[PDB]
Amino acid sequence: MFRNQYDNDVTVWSPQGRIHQIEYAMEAVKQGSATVGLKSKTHAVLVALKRAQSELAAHQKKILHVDNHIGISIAGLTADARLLCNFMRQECLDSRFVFDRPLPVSRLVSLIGSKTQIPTQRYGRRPYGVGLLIAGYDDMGPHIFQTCPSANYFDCRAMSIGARSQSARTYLERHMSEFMECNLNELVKHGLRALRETLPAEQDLTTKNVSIGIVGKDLEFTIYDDDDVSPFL
Amino acid sequence: MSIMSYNGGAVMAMKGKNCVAIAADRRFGIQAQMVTTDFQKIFPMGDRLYIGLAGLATDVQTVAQRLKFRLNLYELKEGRQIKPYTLMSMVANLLYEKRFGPYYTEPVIAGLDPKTFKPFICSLDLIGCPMVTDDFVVSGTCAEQMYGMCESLWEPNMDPDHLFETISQAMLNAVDRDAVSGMGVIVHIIEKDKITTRTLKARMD
Amino acid sequence: MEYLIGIQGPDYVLVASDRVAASNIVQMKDDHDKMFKMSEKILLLCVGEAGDTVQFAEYIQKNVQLYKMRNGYELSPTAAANFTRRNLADCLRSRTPYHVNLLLAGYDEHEGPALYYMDYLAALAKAPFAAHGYGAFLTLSILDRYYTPTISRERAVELLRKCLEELQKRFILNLPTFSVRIIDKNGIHDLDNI
Amino acid sequence: MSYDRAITVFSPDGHLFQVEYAQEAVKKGSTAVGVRGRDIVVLGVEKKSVAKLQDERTVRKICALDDNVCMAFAGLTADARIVINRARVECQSHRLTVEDPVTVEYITRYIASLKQRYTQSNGRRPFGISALIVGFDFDGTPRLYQTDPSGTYHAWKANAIGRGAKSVREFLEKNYTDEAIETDDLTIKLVIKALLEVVQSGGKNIELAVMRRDQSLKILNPEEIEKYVAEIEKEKEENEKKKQKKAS
Amino acid sequence: RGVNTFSPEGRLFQVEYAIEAIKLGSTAIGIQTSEGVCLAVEKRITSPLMEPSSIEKIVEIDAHIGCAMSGLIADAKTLIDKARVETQNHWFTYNETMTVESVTQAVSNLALQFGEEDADPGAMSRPFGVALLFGGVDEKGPQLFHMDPSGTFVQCDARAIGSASEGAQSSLQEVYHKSMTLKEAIKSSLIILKQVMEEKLNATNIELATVQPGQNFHMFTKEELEEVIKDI
Amino acid sequence: TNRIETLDPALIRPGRIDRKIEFPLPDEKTKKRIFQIHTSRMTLADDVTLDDLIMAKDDLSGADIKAICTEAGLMALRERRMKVTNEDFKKSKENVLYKKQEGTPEGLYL
Amino acid sequence: MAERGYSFSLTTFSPSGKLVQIEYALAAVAGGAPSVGIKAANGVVLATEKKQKSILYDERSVHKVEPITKHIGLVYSGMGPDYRVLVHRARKLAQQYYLVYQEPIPTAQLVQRVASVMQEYTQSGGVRPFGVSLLICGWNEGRPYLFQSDPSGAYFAWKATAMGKNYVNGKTFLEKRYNEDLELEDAIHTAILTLKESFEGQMTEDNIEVGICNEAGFRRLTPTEVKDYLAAIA
Amino acid sequence: MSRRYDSRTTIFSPEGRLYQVEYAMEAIGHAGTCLGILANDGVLLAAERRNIHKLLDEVFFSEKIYKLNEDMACSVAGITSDANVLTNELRLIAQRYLLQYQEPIPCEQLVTALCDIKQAYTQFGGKRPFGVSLLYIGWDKHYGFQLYQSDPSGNYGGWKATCIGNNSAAAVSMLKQDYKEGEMTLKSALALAIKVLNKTMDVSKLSAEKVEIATLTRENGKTVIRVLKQKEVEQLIKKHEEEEAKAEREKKEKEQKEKDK
Repeated sequence: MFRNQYDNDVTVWSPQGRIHQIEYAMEAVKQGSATVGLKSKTHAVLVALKRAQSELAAHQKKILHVDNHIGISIAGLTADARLLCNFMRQECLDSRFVFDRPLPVSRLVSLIGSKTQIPTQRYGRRPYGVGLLIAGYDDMGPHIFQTCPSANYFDCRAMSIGARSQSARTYLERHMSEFMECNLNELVKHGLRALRETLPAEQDLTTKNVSIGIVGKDLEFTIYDDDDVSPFL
Repeated sequence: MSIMSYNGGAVMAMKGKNCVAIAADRRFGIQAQMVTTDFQKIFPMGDRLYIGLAGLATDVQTVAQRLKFRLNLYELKEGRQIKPYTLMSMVANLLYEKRFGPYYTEPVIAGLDPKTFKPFICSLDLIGCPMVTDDFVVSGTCAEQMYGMCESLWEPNMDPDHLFETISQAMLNAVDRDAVSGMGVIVHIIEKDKITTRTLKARMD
Repeated sequence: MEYLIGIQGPDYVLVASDRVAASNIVQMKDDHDKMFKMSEKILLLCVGEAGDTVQFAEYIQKNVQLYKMRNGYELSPTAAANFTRRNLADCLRSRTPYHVNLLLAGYDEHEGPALYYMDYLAALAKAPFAAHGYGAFLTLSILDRYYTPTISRERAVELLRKCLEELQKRFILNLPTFSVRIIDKNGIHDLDNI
Repeated sequence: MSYDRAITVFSPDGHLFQVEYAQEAVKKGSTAVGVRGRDIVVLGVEKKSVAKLQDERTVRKICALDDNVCMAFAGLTADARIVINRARVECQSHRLTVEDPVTVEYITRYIASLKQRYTQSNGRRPFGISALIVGFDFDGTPRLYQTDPSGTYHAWKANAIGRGAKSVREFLEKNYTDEAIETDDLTIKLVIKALLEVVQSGGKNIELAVMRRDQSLKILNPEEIEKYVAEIEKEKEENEKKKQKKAS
Repeated sequence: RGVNTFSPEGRLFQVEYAIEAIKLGSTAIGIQTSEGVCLAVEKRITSPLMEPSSIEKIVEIDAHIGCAMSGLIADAKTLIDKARVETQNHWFTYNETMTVESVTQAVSNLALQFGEEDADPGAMSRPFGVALLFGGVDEKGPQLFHMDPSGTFVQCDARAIGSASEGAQSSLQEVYHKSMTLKEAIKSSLIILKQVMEEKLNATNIELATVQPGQNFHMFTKEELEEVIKDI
Repeated sequence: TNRIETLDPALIRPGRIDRKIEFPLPDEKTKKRIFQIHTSRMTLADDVTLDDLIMAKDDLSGADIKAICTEAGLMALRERRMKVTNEDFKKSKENVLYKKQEGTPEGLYL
Repeated sequence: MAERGYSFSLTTFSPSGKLVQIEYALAAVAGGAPSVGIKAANGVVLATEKKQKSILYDERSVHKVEPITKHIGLVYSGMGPDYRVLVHRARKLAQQYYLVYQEPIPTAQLVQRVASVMQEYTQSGGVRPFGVSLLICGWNEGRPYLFQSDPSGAYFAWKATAMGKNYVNGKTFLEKRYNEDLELEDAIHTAILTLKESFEGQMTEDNIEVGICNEAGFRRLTPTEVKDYLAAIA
Repeated sequence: MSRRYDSRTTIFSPEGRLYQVEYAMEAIGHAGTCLGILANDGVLLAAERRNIHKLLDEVFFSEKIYKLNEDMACSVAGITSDANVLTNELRLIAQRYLLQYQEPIPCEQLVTALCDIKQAYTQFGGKRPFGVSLLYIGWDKHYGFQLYQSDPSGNYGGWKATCIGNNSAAAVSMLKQDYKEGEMTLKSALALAIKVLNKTMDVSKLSAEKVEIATLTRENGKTVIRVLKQKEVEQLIKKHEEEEAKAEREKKEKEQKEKDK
């Protein structure tokens, strides 16, 4: 017992020293949509699944244009994500005003992290329960990061969020070597396949749910939306 | 002319043996235009203690009301009387706060303590410094002249009847000094058995 | 320009108040009067800065009516005057500039009427009659001479008439005559002008 | 401290407990009814009095805001006053801007707004009182609006609120649905009748205050109610005899 | 027992509760067709001494966006005041038209303030208990969005929300079509609205409105409602 | 149970218990009815004013009423009379009033 | 936090209608070393006992009587740290208020200030009231003197009183012996006797602390002076 | 969390009122009896004095009776500690009004300020409530003599005569009978208070030291305030005692006259 105790303390520490709050946060990431991240390190792609609650609806976006050289996919609830996104856009704006430099996405990501971490380190703040795959094309190339609501910042050459993340991971490790530092086309095919692994797999591939987003050497932020992915299929 | 002079005014107090006296002018006009020959600038707080104030009229009304607030509450808490001395202090503290601002007032305290049976007078300055008066007390714009007269006219022993003549003539001399035509004056003659109030007859234009 | 006269008979108060309605540097219209009726027991006249007068008057009207409803009682007009004076006393000191002259004309139900004159140094006085502005110079000699304490009702109307003829005669200003008001305990009426 | 802390709690299954309990608090309070005619609006209230050392100086449920609008209430006296004050300044804010008095509905909306505001905001809660708001504007249309601490407001032809509401509501339902004709004498009469049923007899327990247009606000004489009481008894007995005699 | 809690499930408690509160209110119906958006509602009635003439629950935010609201009605009164102003502010600043969607986002930011914790800046202890069906017409034509009490917005072309919603939505499917006449629709809407009712079908408990490009936002009058009854 | 708000809903269980029965408070008319039966038993007199004692009463249930009579009846018995008088009723009504209250009032909501 | 914590108080209304924390403080008072006060009318005597419990001490280091002013003095029963702190705040307030004015302090006003600080702590939470009881002793003119101040926030006048351990028993002794006209020397004899009767662990010229208010207010007795009285009647 | 220390205080419940509010009332009931009789001449105020000893002193007559104005005075029922805090604010508001309005504050307005404070706390504040009741003996120059009562529950009344303190119900009843609507003078009132006061007292002996009595009358200024002296109070009591003896004696003569038992 003491489940309620561990909710009531955000300052929680247990005999095993675990912090349940983080645990809860992880279950919330797994509740979200399916997203993969992939990079060759000269191009980066992300296949993201955009889904719809019912028949008479149409899919809600989970690919956000954060900037004209940096971007994200969200995986978890839409409402919190909006709030974070304003802070990061404004942080990009002053970089442009003052410094007139894009600024390393690596440097950016680290700064955002602190400001969240410190309110877990005291009274108030519930977890934000959105995980992100953050992509951007910086000075030393593209780079990929996973931001977690545990403020666990890691650079990976590919990653995945969504229930049955592991499945797709194992395929990414297998195909990992094939990715090399070329071909646009190949990265997307592997993504389409990989994305199938994340789903229950009883659901057949569809062009209305999938969405493909690229950034690369001479590329900036572009989205392929609906039917538009068929040319590249 | 000044920040105290637009309606002028002078106030005198003289001490007698076994009695004290406070006399003042009355007049209110607006600048130099005399509308009325009345306006009390002396108020009392309890029978025997008299307080005469000499700023601008506007200021005077506000200050008299402040002293009422303070004194009443003070009196209530201690639950016993206030002394003359106590009033003097109070005025100082108030005088100190107004010093940054354009409320400048000269008070004069007069009264005869009848739970101690001694005469008491003081004057206070508009920068807030209290100066304990003796035998004669001056206030008003006419002060330099007024001082001259008070040093001359006084004699060491005084009876209310002699004291009455002394103030009256003082008051008579004083109204000629005004360029603001401050006509009308009151006298209060205080004894620790009686107070007399007299309005006096004087020049009229 | 700015002018206001008053006289308190022991049965009513007549006051002369200013008029304009198209006044810039020309005359073409005059109909509007810088007075607000404080209630029906008290009436108030005012002169000073034109913008400040309306701003001041409205705050005082708003408050007095609240107290009337809350107590379910009416304040004496004397009571009202010290209140008004206290507000104006603050202002003078402050950065905002209310330094306007007010005339509170009041009728006491069982104390008889009372007339109050307020200056811009903030000074409250009661006078059986007084005046202010350019009007005052001419009127006050008449008022002193023709008036005698507790004169009749009939006599006041004649006395006010004389003023208009003096104002015409000596010649001042460029707009003609005054607006006159009657304040009584039958409320407020009007004394027509030529 | 500053004490921001939520005193309020949130629903555990779609029920605000505290607001359920506010409706109970209204059930415990007095009985008030309001009727509208077309030149009249009647507000009746019942009284419990067994003291005769108590002064009738005392404040009464029918409360004066603007000169043709009154407010009647159930709850606590104390809470109602704060509500009155807010209205009295507000009418005056409007009096200055609009240069005329406003509609009744508008006044109501302000009070309502604070109440829902106190639920929705942290570290506050509403008084939980319910009122009857009635008046006129320039028009002779009579207005009865109902305010309730569920943060809502509404129009009614007739209304009754407070203890023992069900019996009277239905009575009233009979009483005025055959009237599209003014009958002001009868309307007061009918209201006293309505109210009679809860007092357990005694005009000594009944206060009617009548608001007719043209600035007419009255609290009835002991005598006027006594005349009305006599007319009701005489007509019931005479009618009983009369129905048997007619055989038609 | 915090309500500042995230919840062990990680699915916040308070949001879930709101859906229940909503199941208690009326039924509100929207079909947006190829040209025009229709919103139909039940404003209901109960007693004969009541004036629902007074009552409404479908409001025009502006003359080109409207909304129908459903749930704890007092909250929605707060909700609209903020939105209505915000729209109007954009007209001062650029004198131009806002999208239905932009307006819906602005209000969703305000949906998150619950708590006094440090995930939300306090002002409220809890959220708005209402869903809204936000309609408008612009250059992206007539569109409909479903504002979800979960502080999020989903796009729609047809939706019912209400007590009856589970059935209604099923009923809504057969009658919906990607292309159908606007007038035809109004009759189709009327049929679902009839089915849910236990109380009489009169023009004094149900309200229609539509927006068409040729005549702005228009609230449908009684005389008009009575005619619609005659046809079906 | 004295108060049912002490109870638990587990305890009730709908579909065994569906009825919750509430005794209203003392209502003025009722006091007179209850009383008429209690006096019948006892001696009565032509100087008794039944209403006046009931009127003087407020918020008192049948037990105190049954009790008042019993108390008064004892006084009479000491006098060795079977006639009852106003006076008897007054002392007994006062004793029971003395004992219940020492509170201060929450009335005057008007 | 830095402004969070307990806004309401630890003390709480009871269906008893008593105040729990308040009840405990009468106990807190109870534990105190023996205290008495005698008003000699023209004089005032306050006395107490210094218990001693470690031979290792210095001088006569800390007291249990401290002068607030040159005219009023306090002694107490209850907790010592609370006493030091209580004296500091008051002592600050007494000087500041009565140097605005040049009038000397009235007794009642000090009592009004000590009680308010005690009472605000009852009103507010986070902090607990003090659990001391004071004897405010002064002299001034022909006025009455000798006053008592409760941890409750209440004040009373007395002619004589006692505090510390077995307060009720000592007061009963006190009640009988203390009557009519007495002398300042005489009042001291009695107070030692009343303290001895309450308990004697011993009495020396360092178990006793006696102070008086008489000529020109508060004066501190020499150790020899008191010892002369011990011999004067043991 | 950020708060969880609390005992879930100062909230509602199915009670439909507030627990804490209710609690206070019983404590009011404990405290010594205070009585107000209002008559067409003057206002009579009497209060019964608690514990007094010979080691205890009298520094004023004022120890239940407090002057809020030079025409208002009150009897406070409640713990001393709270009351002195409250009293000061009440004195202070009259002085504001005095400053502006330049004449005394209405009685009704002064009573309105006290309820407003309390109510705020009950909606929400973070500070525990309190409980004090005042009985107001007051005058006016266009509404005549006023007596009022205040309670912490936010219910205040006006009375011809009321009593609160110990044995409130019985005292109120007796008070209602001896009274006559109008036709009351001070002299009648002197007797009336004591007669009712004795019946609530358990201590069979009555003495001038257990009572405080005062009357507020008019003649001069706005009023003359009278604080009654112990010899005068003792005189009223003896005179009154002799009247109770005298009544009893007449009654015994009537019983003998009917036929003795």
